[PDB]
Amino acid sequence: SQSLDRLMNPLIDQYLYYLSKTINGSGQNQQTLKFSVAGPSNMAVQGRNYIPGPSYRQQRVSTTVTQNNNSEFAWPGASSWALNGRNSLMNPGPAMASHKEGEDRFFPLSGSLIFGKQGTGRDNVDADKVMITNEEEIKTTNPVATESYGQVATNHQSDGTLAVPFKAQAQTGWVQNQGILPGMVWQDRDVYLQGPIWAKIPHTDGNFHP
Amino acid sequence: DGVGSSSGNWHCDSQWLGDRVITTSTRTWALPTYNNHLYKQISNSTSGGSSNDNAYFGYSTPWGYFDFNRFHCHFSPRDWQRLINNNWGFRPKRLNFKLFNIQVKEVTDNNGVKTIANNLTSTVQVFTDSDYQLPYVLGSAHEGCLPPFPADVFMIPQYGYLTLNDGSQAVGRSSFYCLEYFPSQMLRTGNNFQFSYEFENVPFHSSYAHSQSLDRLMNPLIDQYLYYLSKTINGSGQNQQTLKFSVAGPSNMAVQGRNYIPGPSYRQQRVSTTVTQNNNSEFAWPGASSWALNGRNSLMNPGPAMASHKEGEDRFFPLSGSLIFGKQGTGRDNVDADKVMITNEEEIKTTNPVATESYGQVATNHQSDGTLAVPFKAQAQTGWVQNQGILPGMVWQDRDVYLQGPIWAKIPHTDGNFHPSPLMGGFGMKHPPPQILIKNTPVPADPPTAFNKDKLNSFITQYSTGQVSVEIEWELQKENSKRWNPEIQYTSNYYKSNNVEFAVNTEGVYSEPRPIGTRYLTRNL
Amino acid sequence: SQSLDRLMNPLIDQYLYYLSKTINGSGQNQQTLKFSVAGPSNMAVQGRNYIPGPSYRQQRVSTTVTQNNNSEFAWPGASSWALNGRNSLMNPGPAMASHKEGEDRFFPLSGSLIFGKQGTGRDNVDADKVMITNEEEIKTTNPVATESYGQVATNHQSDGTLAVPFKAQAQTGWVQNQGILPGMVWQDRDVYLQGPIWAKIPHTDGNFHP
Amino acid sequence: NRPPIAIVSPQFQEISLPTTSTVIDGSQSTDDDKIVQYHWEELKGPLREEKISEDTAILKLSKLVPGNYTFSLTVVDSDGATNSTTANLTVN
Amino acid sequence: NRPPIAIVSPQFQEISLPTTSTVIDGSQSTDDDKIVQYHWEELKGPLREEKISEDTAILKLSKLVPGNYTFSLTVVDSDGATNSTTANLTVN
Amino acid sequence: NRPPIAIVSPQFQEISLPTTSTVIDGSQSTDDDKIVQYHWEELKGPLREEKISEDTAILKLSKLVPGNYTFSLTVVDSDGATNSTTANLTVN
Repeated sequence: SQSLDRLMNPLIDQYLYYLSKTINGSGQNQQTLKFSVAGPSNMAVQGRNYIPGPSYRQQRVSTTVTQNNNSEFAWPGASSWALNGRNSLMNPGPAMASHKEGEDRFFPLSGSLIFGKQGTGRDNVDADKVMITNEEEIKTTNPVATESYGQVATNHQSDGTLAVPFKAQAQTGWVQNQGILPGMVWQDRDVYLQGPIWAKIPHTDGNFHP
Repeated sequence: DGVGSSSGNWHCDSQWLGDRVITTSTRTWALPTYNNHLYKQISNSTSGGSSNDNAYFGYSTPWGYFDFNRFHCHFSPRDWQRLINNNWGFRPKRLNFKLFNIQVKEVTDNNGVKTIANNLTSTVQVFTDSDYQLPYVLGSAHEGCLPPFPADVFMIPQYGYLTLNDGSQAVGRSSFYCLEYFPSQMLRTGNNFQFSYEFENVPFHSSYAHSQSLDRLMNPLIDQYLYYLSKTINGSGQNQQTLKFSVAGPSNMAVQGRNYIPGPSYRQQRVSTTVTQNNNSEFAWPGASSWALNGRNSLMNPGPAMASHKEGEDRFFPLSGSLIFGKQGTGRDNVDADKVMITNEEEIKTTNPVATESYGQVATNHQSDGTLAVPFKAQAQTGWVQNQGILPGMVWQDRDVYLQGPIWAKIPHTDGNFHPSPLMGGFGMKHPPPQILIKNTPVPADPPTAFNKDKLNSFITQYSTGQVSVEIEWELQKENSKRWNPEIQYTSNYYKSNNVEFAVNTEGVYSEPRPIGTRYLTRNL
Repeated sequence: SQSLDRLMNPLIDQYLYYLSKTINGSGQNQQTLKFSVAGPSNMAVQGRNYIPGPSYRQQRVSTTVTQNNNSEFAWPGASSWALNGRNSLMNPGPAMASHKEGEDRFFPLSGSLIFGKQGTGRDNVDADKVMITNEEEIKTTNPVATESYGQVATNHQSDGTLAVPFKAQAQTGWVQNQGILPGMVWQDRDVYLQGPIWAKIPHTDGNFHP
Repeated sequence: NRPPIAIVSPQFQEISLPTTSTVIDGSQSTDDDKIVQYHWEELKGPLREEKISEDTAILKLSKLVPGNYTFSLTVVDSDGATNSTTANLTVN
Repeated sequence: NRPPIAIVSPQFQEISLPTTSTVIDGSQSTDDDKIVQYHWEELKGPLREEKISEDTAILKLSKLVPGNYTFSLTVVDSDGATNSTTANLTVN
Repeated sequence: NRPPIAIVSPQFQEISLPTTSTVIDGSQSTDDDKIVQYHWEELKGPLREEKISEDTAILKLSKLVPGNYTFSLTVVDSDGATNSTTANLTVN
């Protein structure tokens, strides 16, 4: 009951200044560097001790069949890990929240247990005869399965360089898949009434959070 | 006990037994009556609106909470010098929080004349959230903590938490913790409060910079009997593929086989203090690392412990990857660069990738020059790794703690986490020292002669005063390095200047000029 | 003796339906959403508890010297980590399988210990005078060193959007380097007769799986 | 029931090419409730083989030809009230 | 010694540009033994500055001009038996 | 006070297009002290819509037209001594 990005106190500033402005105003040759305090008025840039858990982006498919693209993206276009040269769906993958608050209809392509209701066919059943387990319950401390876990800058914003001028603006690239970093917290997947209890940890020389 | 008898003596000494540093501290607190003894809820809907990212929904409890999770509450800068100069780490071991010498004062306003006479009967409540069943709000460096200079009398900050919020509207899970629903303790100008708290086994903090770069860990005199691929073409021409190995020795230390690799990376934007070099566009928000759970962005401030800049590039610093404390007398917002002092992290450039650099590169296709029936002549192309997750055998160093920096932070009660060291620096504790919420009880002015069932909104204005004492015994790990080159230490420059550093100005304002790190000694990898 | 992606039972279905079809048939405006059970007939999309270990892609060089490209890619085009502004080969890097089953001739550029046989020269020796340690022994629970550890979707397959129409198909991007996620297992590198025993763990404030 | 406040920043910008790529932040959209969507439409531009239609908070521009640009940010809240503020972009 | 069964899906597709990029899965290649390689060759196409030659199981198409396309998937098993099935792609 | 030794490798290269992309390593710059910067300038090239100016140690080339190329690597050390060695690139 406390979103990992709203863990702070909404009444007191945070004595850790963040970079706010970089240009004084619209014009030529007006670089500057203005900091400001990160308080409650701007909680995005607030300094934080911990960051949300891992992510392995899944394809997005919407239960309202009209919105999905008109092509067969069942197999081509779903996360797979593929050791030894043979692919295999990343089903269900790392515990990740199924959808952002308010987008109930969506669900990741291969990132949720989908149990069949009694009397359902073995294969090629319609959407209403199989019941899908949505995971909105850990959207707090896990990145959304269909979202791209923030962004990382890819070049240097050196406007005017010495003898090698490029005027390269700070470009940002997305992080589709992110490995476990220092201080990252997350929540493991839920167990359902129709869900497994145990599973042998493969006898290997090492593993992480089995 | 009794009006004419002090309920506790002012302890402020800082003993140094040896392998134990008991650092008592005491400051005078003044606590008003917040919110007129109500529980008004707060949202951006009431605060005039906000962006999608800044929406929040929480309650403004009238309790004030004593916060002391900043290192300069306890450590006088001389003690901090004695603790960074010669020590290889420290950790809190116990706590002791004596709240004594309360005096409640009644404020009367007649014809705009302020007459302050004390109430020998009114009571002020104190209780400690000793089971963490309240939303922990210590641990974001919220500016309400104890006064850096002992004499300084401070106002106790207000306690108000946040809960779930779909926009500015609550949801079913949105919890509402009523503070009075907790068993308080009532002090009425002759009583004192005291709880002792035992710090859990938190690992020793790293008070040392590494004197051996992680990529120069080898022996510069002997080859390494692990041949590396050196050449692939004999010479410039057509159809001259080959495969020549060679030994990886000291002449070429780049390709040397290595047991361990530098820690994680989450690339930050680069901004240079020399304002001329930064690009002429507003890249403050658009173009900074953010993690954005639940569809709302939020700066990756300060993110994973990463070195601020490559050796020799002092002017640079990552956009959102360093604690930036404000010097005394600075404005709340839109201050210039010189009025805020930036904490650079060049001290762990050894075992951490540079914050503004891109952590190496990974090949993206196969260098199959001539393929069977599907010819492409694809050269080995390499792509950069802007963000890299923790792999097998990767070492790194957690962020530094500064004198003006946080101590602890509750580890969120989640089903799992990795290396819970709060990214702002400090110690990660599953059971941090509890909050101490203090409220002075309402005393209704004069209810009517006739009955009336309302909440009796007319209270008499009053506040409190006293002292608060936090004795928090640390444990040290003395240093025994056999280094022969003199260590590098922290000193105050001997040069005539208008004011002594860390000493009061002509007006009496205590000024701290620079942030003090805790990584000065050197310990080999 | 059990590939991490063939850990299941080849005789029983798995009561976790996976998304199989997305278009009923070739045509205009024929979106749908058909699930099916993930059994033994299709083991790729089978739900799995654990995923293979980390990856830091290495360049591929083939021992049959004809196939390698006709350019000097020894240094330029090999994985390096480069702290403090100076590069250094990711030699040998994270324990990763040298090559996919059947590709014996290949080996990663800088991802295998290469011991010199007695009587070999100090530098610029031919390929036959140095003996290369191949790692096909942990291809089960480690991604192939020269392969790209699956793929992660990079945009939303929202075919028809409300007031901002793009008709964006589900595009997938590769993961050249992947950090440690929740429940990931792997196997550490092998030790050879001519191989090191111990190595001091650098005295640092933290490390992972030293 | 306050209508949303759409604040596009920066308002005015002077950019000279081989760096046509420019972003104007639109995420500074004040409202009581969640901003359900952002709409960007360019009222005036020199003839180009493409026309700017997007829903992202941070508008990304690329391949800008010389001329004068006037972009319009339209925000909608949960209730449905819309506030449109225009942004002027100039390239040398 | 059964020869491989090459099953390309989807067989028929109608796509109208600014989404020329289309993928037809060819990984559904039934055989007793491993499929050693996949071969893709386009028999008919409107004149284009490039010609489709690839070995990937999942064929990636980009920059498709209007016209009619007929792609041919050729699979080879360990023994060497080859089964070729054709795919028809149409763009509006 | 030894001046830097600039060693660009490979010196000579023969590349025939649809693989114009070629890299010539310049990181083999011997000196006592740190090489403060690398400078790359192409003295001769067939007329192209772009001109090669860079500071990277490993020069990246793309979209190479047929002709003869002569690139020049200039290195500077901490003291300031500069040693320039030229590289010749030929494309068929």
